[PDB]
Amino acid sequence: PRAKTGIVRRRRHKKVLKRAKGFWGSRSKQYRNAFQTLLNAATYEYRDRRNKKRDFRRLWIQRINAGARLHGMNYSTFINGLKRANIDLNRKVLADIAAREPEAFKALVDASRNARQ
Amino acid sequence: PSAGSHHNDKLHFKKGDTVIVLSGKHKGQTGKVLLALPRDQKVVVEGVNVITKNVKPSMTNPQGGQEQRELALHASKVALVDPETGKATRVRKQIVDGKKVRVAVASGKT
Amino acid sequence: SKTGRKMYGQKGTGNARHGDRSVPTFVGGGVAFGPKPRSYDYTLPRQVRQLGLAMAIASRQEGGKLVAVDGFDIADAKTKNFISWAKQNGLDGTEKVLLVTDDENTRRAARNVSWVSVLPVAGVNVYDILRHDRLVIDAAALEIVEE
RNA sequence: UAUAGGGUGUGACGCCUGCCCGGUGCCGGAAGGUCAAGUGGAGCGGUGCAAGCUGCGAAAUGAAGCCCCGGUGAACGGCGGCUAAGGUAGCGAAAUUCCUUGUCGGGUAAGUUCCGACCUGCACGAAAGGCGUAACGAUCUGGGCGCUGUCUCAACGAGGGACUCGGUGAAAUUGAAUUGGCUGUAAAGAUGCGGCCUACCCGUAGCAGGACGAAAAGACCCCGUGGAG
RNA sequence: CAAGUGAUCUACCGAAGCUAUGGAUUCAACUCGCGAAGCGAGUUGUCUGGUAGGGGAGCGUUCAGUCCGCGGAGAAGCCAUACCGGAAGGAGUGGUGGAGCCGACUGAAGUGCGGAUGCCGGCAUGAGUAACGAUAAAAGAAGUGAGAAUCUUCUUCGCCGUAAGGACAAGGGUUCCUGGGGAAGGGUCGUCCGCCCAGGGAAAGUCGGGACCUAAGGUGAGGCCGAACGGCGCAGCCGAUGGACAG
RNA sequence: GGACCGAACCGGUGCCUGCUGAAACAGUCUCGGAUGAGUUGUGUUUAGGAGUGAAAAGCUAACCGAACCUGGAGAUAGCUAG
RNA sequence: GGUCAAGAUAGUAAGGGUCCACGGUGGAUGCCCUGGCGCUGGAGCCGAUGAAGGACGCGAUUACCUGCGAAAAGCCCCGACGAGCUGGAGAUACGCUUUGACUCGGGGAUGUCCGAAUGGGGAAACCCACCUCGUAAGAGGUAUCCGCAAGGAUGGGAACUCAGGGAACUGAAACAUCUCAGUACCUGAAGGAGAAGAAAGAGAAUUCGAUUCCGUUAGUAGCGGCGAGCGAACCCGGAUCAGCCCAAACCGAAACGCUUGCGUUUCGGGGUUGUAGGACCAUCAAGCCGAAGUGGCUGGAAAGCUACACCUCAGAAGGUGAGAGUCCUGUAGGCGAACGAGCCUGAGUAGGUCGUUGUUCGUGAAACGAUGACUGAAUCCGCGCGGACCACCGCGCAAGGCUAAAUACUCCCAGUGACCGAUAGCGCAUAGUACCGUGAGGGAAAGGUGAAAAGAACCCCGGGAGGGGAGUGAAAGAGAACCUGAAACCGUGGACUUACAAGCAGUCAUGGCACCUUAUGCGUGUUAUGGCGUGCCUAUUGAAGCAUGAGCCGGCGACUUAGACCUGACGUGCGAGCUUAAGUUGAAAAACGGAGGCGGAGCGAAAGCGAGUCCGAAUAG
Ligand SMILES: CC[C@H]1OC(=O)/C=C/[C@H](C)[C@@H](O[C@@H]2O[C@H](C)C[C@H](N(C)C)[C@H]2O)[C@@H](C)C[C@@H](C)C(=O)/C=C/[C@H]2O[C@@H]2[C@]1(O)CO[C@@H]1O[C@H](C)[C@@H](O)[C@@H](OC)[C@H]1OC
Ligand SMILES: [Mg+2]
Ligand SMILES: [Mg+2]
Ligand SMILES: [Mg+2]
Ligand SMILES: [Mg+2]
Ligand SMILES: [Mg+2]
Ligand SMILES: [Mg+2]
Ligand SMILES: [Mg+2]
Ligand SMILES: [Mg+2]
Ligand SMILES: [Mg+2]
Ligand SMILES: [Mg+2]
Ligand SMILES: [Mg+2]
Ligand SMILES: [Mg+2]
Ligand SMILES: [Mg+2]
Ligand SMILES: [Mg+2]
Ligand SMILES: [Mg+2]
Ligand SMILES: [Mg+2]
Ligand SMILES: [Mg+2]
Ligand SMILES: [Mg+2]
Ligand SMILES: [Mg+2]
Ligand SMILES: [Mg+2]
Ligand SMILES: [Mg+2]
Ligand SMILES: [Mg+2]
Ligand SMILES: [Mg+2]
Ligand SMILES: [Mg+2]
Ligand SMILES: [Mg+2]
Ligand SMILES: [Mg+2]
Ligand SMILES: [Mg+2]
Ligand SMILES: [Mg+2]
Ligand SMILES: [Mg+2]
Ligand SMILES: [Mg+2]
Ligand SMILES: [Mg+2]
Ligand SMILES: [Mg+2]
Ligand SMILES: [Mg+2]
Ligand SMILES: [Mg+2]
Ligand SMILES: [Mg+2]
Ligand SMILES: [Mg+2]
Ligand SMILES: [Mg+2]
Ligand SMILES: [Mg+2]
Ligand SMILES: [Mg+2]
Ligand SMILES: [Mg+2]
Ligand SMILES: [Mg+2]
Ligand SMILES: [Mg+2]
Ligand SMILES: [Mg+2]
Ligand SMILES: [Mg+2]
Ligand SMILES: [Mg+2]
Ligand SMILES: [Mg+2]
Ligand SMILES: [Mg+2]
Ligand SMILES: [Mg+2]
Ligand SMILES: [Mg+2]
Ligand SMILES: [Mg+2]
Ligand SMILES: [Mg+2]
Ligand SMILES: [Mg+2]
Ligand SMILES: [Mg+2]
Ligand SMILES: [Mg+2]
Ligand SMILES: [Mg+2]
Ligand SMILES: [Mg+2]
Ligand SMILES: [Mg+2]
Ligand SMILES: [Mg+2]
Ligand SMILES: [Mg+2]
Ligand SMILES: [Mg+2]
Ligand SMILES: [Mg+2]
Ligand SMILES: [Mg+2]
Ligand SMILES: [Mg+2]
Ligand SMILES: [Mg+2]
Ligand SMILES: [Mg+2]
Ligand SMILES: [Mg+2]
Ligand SMILES: [Mg+2]
Ligand SMILES: [Mg+2]
Ligand SMILES: [Mg+2]
Ligand SMILES: [Mg+2]
Ligand SMILES: [Mg+2]
Ligand SMILES: [Mg+2]
Ligand SMILES: [Mg+2]
Ligand SMILES: [Mg+2]
Ligand SMILES: [Mg+2]
Ligand SMILES: [Mg+2]
Ligand SMILES: [Mg+2]
Ligand SMILES: [Mg+2]
Ligand SMILES: [Mg+2]
Ligand SMILES: [Mg+2]
Ligand SMILES: [Mg+2]
Ligand SMILES: [Mg+2]
Ligand SMILES: [Mg+2]
Ligand SMILES: [Mg+2]
Ligand SMILES: [Mg+2]
Ligand SMILES: [Mg+2]
Ligand SMILES: [Mg+2]
Ligand SMILES: [Mg+2]
Ligand SMILES: [Mg+2]
Ligand SMILES: [Mg+2]
Ligand SMILES: [Mg+2]
Ligand SMILES: [Mg+2]
Ligand SMILES: [Mg+2]
Ligand SMILES: [Mg+2]
Ligand SMILES: [Mg+2]
Ligand SMILES: [Mg+2]
Ligand SMILES: [Mg+2]
Ligand SMILES: [Mg+2]
Ligand SMILES: [Mg+2]
Ligand SMILES: [Mg+2]
Ligand SMILES: [Mg+2]
Ligand SMILES: [Mg+2]
Ligand SMILES: [Mg+2]
Ligand SMILES: [Mg+2]
Ligand SMILES: [Mg+2]
Ligand SMILES: [Mg+2]
Ligand SMILES: [Mg+2]
Ligand SMILES: [Mg+2]
Ligand SMILES: [Mg+2]
Ligand SMILES: [Mg+2]
Ligand SMILES: [Mg+2]
Ligand SMILES: [Mg+2]
Ligand SMILES: [Mg+2]
Ligand SMILES: [Mg+2]
Ligand SMILES: [Mg+2]
Ligand SMILES: [Mg+2]
Ligand SMILES: [Mg+2]
Ligand SMILES: [Mg+2]
Ligand SMILES: [Mg+2]
Ligand SMILES: [Mg+2]
Ligand SMILES: [Mg+2]
Ligand SMILES: [Mg+2]
Ligand SMILES: [Mg+2]
Ligand SMILES: [Mg+2]
Ligand SMILES: [Mg+2]
Ligand SMILES: [Mg+2]
Repeated sequence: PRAKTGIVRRRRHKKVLKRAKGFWGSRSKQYRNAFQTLLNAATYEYRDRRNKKRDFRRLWIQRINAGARLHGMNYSTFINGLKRANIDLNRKVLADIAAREPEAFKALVDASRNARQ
Repeated sequence: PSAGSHHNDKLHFKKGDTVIVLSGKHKGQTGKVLLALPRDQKVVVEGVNVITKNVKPSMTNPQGGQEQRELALHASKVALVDPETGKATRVRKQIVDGKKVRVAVASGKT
Repeated sequence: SKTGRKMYGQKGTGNARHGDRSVPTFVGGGVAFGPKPRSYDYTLPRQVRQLGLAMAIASRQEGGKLVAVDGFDIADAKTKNFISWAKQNGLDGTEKVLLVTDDENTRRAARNVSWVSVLPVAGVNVYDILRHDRLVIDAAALEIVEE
């Protein structure tokens, strides 16, 4: 019995083409170039899934020592002094948000400045 | 090209006979067999009708008309009748026309 | 494939390389590894044959096998009386059933109607009984013991 | 039908055509060496009680051919090194000369070319002919006169394209492209990585530096226990 | 005015290394359903980068047997889609479509494509670009027509004239004439044409050939050769490019 | 008269142009032969390791150190691709 | 509010981008069969009475196909069938037919010209004659080769058979022997088959008993640059099975042979061999018959659904508006033809020498057959053979012929298929056509209205083409560029967007805008800015590479099949035992079949011995 490709190739192909969506030019309408684009897209995906966590670490750090310098401290100094004070163990995420609620971050700064004199 | 009728080119009725459609529209309708076409399996009857607008060729008719004419069917008008409905039928015997067989169902002749 | 010689220039025409038009890469050419006529038949060991057929009969005795005792009464060869006989032996209209016998007439009610798949003696096979629900084995040689 | 026909090399005409038969070819010789089959059948062995049947086989004899002898050059050939012979005439830095742009002279303001001389001829030379030769030559080389857009050095003008509009409308090529410069780095020559500079979007006419531009699965080179003449 | 540099002290940043939380896989042990291992598991420890290569479990396509079923109140195929599974993949729903078809188990394969300067076919880019095929020019009037730079008519102009005129053989095959046509061929157009359609036209005692002749060559009863098939060969016969022959 | 100039005719000297050509060998200009070893028509004969060849390995139906077609044949491919 | 100043930001789109929507292109995919493919079986020659294959014609009208052949889509007789027919052809007109047309089965008759072609020639289908009969018109004859003569032969044929001739690539990892291989190919002869065949054999049992084919022996025995590799037979199991005729001794000639009752070729009788005999003397073709269903329902239409019911030796199958046992056509069964198929026993012989070759047989100790050159015997106490050769022992009777069936093949026909179904399947859903080549030769693609033409009268814009209505139809979301109708590729409209910008085109993050049918925390589409980021594959030490490959999409596209082969793993049946092959009988399915193969004993070079065996004089391995 013969068993020609029939329905199968078109269906895998459409699966890739639908992954394409807003890909510029042939990247979204010709199969081979869509497939190949998605190879490099795999690369980018997995590695960024890692990276985003370095990213938000960086951003919270920026904001935290921005607030720390608002009061005459700095990230090195404020983070250490908080660490010295019965280990606060707030995440760097959480210290930022208290850089959206200044009256508290202030007291955290005075507390870090304490366990440090 | 698809080949013609497979009914061994055998019509089951003469152009003389009365007959009734037993399928489609016109089922139950009856008439005389105005044209039998065995090899193509087609049956003219006064039952089915159709308005053929023959295209005007000015062939005595510059502007054309629409004729009313009957459009043929096939082995779907049922054979001859006798107890007022279609019937299976059987070969019979000799008559005063003793070179002939006739027909019957659960009954007489046709 | 019925096609020619050596189509064009081995080198320097600017095309692809090929040499004849009769090859699996060419539309119209031959097939690589196409099916050929062949055998499929083999000799299954004999002891497994008889063992299988016996397990077949057996699997039917575990629920619903039946043994036709040295003849059924079927008037002449008429099928209608087979249908009456089987209806009075509980063979409804339902179950597909297999039948084995030797008199010509009893089988000549062999009009499978979702009914009556038919074999003589020695026609029996694991497939035909396993294929059907009830087995109306012919009671006589149905248990004339071998040897 | 020998004043003919085949083969071969030379290549009108003129003066001519040298030395070397060792090697090879050819022609001739023939005392000797050698040499097949065959003729011959001494003798050796198997088997059989025997008759016999049988395997092997030596001297002598046995052609052409080759060894041997002589000749042979408009036969293949050779005519040299800080052998068989070693260039007779002629010519020589040459369609031959390496050193080389040899040295002298002629021609030119100036001549790696060309002409003439010389000879030191890397590695001329006499029918694979030597040296001359009037005439001939879409032959090659160097000069001179004449004339000129070949040139200093390009101008003006013509027509046919190129340009614009209407009609018909290809091609090679094309991984995809949102396709800059410098410097650096990278498989060692970066639009495409890094840093720095520059840069609004889109065309039309034009130029050819890049896109290791296009064309032919490099013809050179090596490889293949590949091919063919 | 170290952001240079030697020594020294710490605090912080910093990876897919370590860690927290969650979860899956590999192997090992401990527990169980069994009647047999081992299957399904549950718990702890543990493992889990990978090219050639070895091993394991699987996904999907056609065809076949069996079962279960669906289908004109609509099958397959096609199209959209934010759902589901660990993957291959699968389902829901809506749109098309118009007559065949899912699911399960087993069996058999022409069974899974981006590559091969692969193959067939379709469509793109170059681009409205290059070209429109001799630099022998063309102009106006009039006509026809749905429509004219291009067809017809008139009057001029230019070009060949040992031709770019004329008559033949070869070759072609109705291309000739008339009447129509206008899709396509015509490098643009087209009312026209060597294009399409139909009808007609082709006349020989004397021209050329044949019923006459022979050359090269071919062929050849008999005849001479030869593994076959076949090769030769006298007379004879064929053969114009020539001989003969009445406008 | 294998004499001269030179049309036809046979040819192909140098330059340009053409190079997805007007043309798979050409055009304009220029140039050789032009009573001869000349040019040309028809018929015909010689072919594949074979024919032909005033001799280039030229030509033998648009690419000849061995034509084309079919076949052995899916030759073989220690090689490259996939 | 107004001016001036400074600062910040919006919208515009020539065009582009992503998404959506609607079309166009194109013809994938699904469905389908008008066509293929294979296996099984059947059947198997045509022609000088003209083959195969063609040319030119035959029609009211004819270009192509079919059929026919100047008696031309046809003529006559017989059988069948019993209303149509007037070929494909889809076309109008002329008509034919119960006096039986048409179609089907069978015979006859006509059968131009070319082609073995054959009166002669010839560039195939054309050109020229002669002889006889005939009023002409017309008819018949005119080739060579065997025959006295009847009569026979020329040619053709897919594959198969025999025969004369006979390659190379290739393997041997080079190449001479060797192999490919007596393969390919050419040529000859023939038939439905052919070949071969009736022991001067096979072979080691004083066994068999023509030939052929299958299994097996067996990869054994052997052959071999003893390399690559090649490779039997006997026994045994099956299919099928027959053996028959001559020449010769001896009789009767008769003709021509000769010194006298004889001997060369003929004709009857006679006689046909090895455990020696003979002499002479005691059923299938055409075809017919064939059981059984009605109402309601969804539908455009019913065969579907449903309610009751029937047949069945008939539930195979096709057809019919969608799926019908009972509507049609139907081998389940039944019947059926005019008239049509089926003392002798083989001489230039055996034997030999030289050159060679077949067989497992390559010069090997090389027998034997077969021959090209030269030679050259015996005949029943006779002759050939048993693998140099000898003796003994054993098997055969050459030098003459014929011969069914078991065997092969598929142009042709029927049935079937875990074969194809429009790039597949034959090259062809039909064409060896179009097209390419002087030629030999090569050589395509191409399918689909609807159930039924009811094939769209009429109207509108247009010269037309094309379209919009109307009408048929379930449907025109089928309209003749007529099933579905993917993708590349081209367009229209809409959302969101882009004219300070550096880019493998993505990815993560966040804001803005837009929409809410697996869908309001949820996204989905788009977008701005930030971070990050060197296409794919191949080949490689090392690829973004300025290294290979590729324009794009669609479809075709590559690790298979085979063999009693080998060696492993897993699984199953038996288990100290396990299984069959060729074939026979039954097939809606299988059973039988011990020929043979594998365990079962090893050591050795081999004899051979044997839980032992080898070397070797007993001690060691
Ligand atoms: C220009 C004239 C022709 O080309 C050449 O001669 C040469 C072209 C290239 C330069 C050369 O490349 C070079 O190779 C070298 C080995 C290496 C080099 N690398 C370093 C890059 C490369 O540069 C070649 C091999 C390339 C290759 C594609 C090829 O084979 C091309 C063949 C022919 O098309 C060309 C012609 O144009 C056709 O002109 C014909 O002339 C006739 C006289 C006319 O009658 C007419 O014929 C009817 C006409 O047409 C056919
Ligand atoms: Mg981290
Ligand atoms: Mg094919
Ligand atoms: Mg010379
Ligand atoms: Mg001399
Ligand atoms: Mg000098
Ligand atoms: Mg020099
Ligand atoms: Mg001077
Ligand atoms: Mg000087
Ligand atoms: Mg010079
Ligand atoms: Mg000098
Ligand atoms: Mg010299
Ligand atoms: Mg000399
Ligand atoms: Mg000379
Ligand atoms: Mg000289
Ligand atoms: Mg000259
Ligand atoms: Mg010169
Ligand atoms: Mg000069
Ligand atoms: Mg100008
Ligand atoms: Mg840019
Ligand atoms: Mg560097
Ligand atoms: Mg650089
Ligand atoms: Mg980048
Ligand atoms: Mg850069
Ligand atoms: Mg700017
Ligand atoms: Mg340029
Ligand atoms: Mg290049
Ligand atoms: Mg290369
Ligand atoms: Mg070689
Ligand atoms: Mg970790
Ligand atoms: Mg954890
Ligand atoms: Mg765990
Ligand atoms: Mg790890
Ligand atoms: Mg791993
Ligand atoms: Mg539906
Ligand atoms: Mg299907
Ligand atoms: Mg899906
Ligand atoms: Mg339908
Ligand atoms: Mg495949
Ligand atoms: Mg591809
Ligand atoms: Mg790949
Ligand atoms: Mg290319
Ligand atoms: Mg293409
Ligand atoms: Mg031009
Ligand atoms: Mg007018
Ligand atoms: Mg005019
Ligand atoms: Mg003009
Ligand atoms: Mg004109
Ligand atoms: Mg006028
Ligand atoms: Mg003229
Ligand atoms: Mg003519
Ligand atoms: Mg005309
Ligand atoms: Mg027109
Ligand atoms: Mg027309
Ligand atoms: Mg036109
Ligand atoms: Mg136009
Ligand atoms: Mg006309
Ligand atoms: Mg004559
Ligand atoms: Mg003559
Ligand atoms: Mg001859
Ligand atoms: Mg002659
Ligand atoms: Mg003449
Ligand atoms: Mg005359
Ligand atoms: Mg005449
Ligand atoms: Mg007259
Ligand atoms: Mg002259
Ligand atoms: Mg010439
Ligand atoms: Mg010329
Ligand atoms: Mg001159
Ligand atoms: Mg001259
Ligand atoms: Mg030669
Ligand atoms: Mg040529
Ligand atoms: Mg040509
Ligand atoms: Mg060649
Ligand atoms: Mg090959
Ligand atoms: Mg081969
Ligand atoms: Mg080779
Ligand atoms: Mg302002
Ligand atoms: Mg616009
Ligand atoms: Mg079929
Ligand atoms: Mg005929
Ligand atoms: Mg007529
Ligand atoms: Mg015809
Ligand atoms: Mg007649
Ligand atoms: Mg009749
Ligand atoms: Mg009839
Ligand atoms: Mg018809
Ligand atoms: Mg004739
Ligand atoms: Mg005759
Ligand atoms: Mg003849
Ligand atoms: Mg080899
Ligand atoms: Mg033959
Ligand atoms: Mg024959
Ligand atoms: Mg036997
Ligand atoms: Mg019913
Ligand atoms: Mg002999
Ligand atoms: Mg011999
Ligand atoms: Mg040997
Ligand atoms: Mg002997
Ligand atoms: Mg012999
Ligand atoms: Mg012996
Ligand atoms: Mg004898
Ligand atoms: Mg299929
Ligand atoms: Mg096809
Ligand atoms: Mg197609
Ligand atoms: Mg042609
Ligand atoms: Mg032709
Ligand atoms: Mg139809
Ligand atoms: Mg109208
Ligand atoms: Mg219209
Ligand atoms: Mg429509
Ligand atoms: Mg449609
Ligand atoms: Mg179309
Ligand atoms: Mg249309
Ligand atoms: Mg139309
Ligand atoms: Mg349909
Ligand atoms: Mg369609
Ligand atoms: Mg708009
Ligand atoms: Mg848009
Ligand atoms: Mg901006
Ligand atoms: Mg971005
Ligand atoms: Mg490298
Ligand atoms: Mg790299
Ligand atoms: Mg690049
Ligand atoms: Mg590349
Ligand atoms: Mg490329
Ligand atoms: Mg075996």
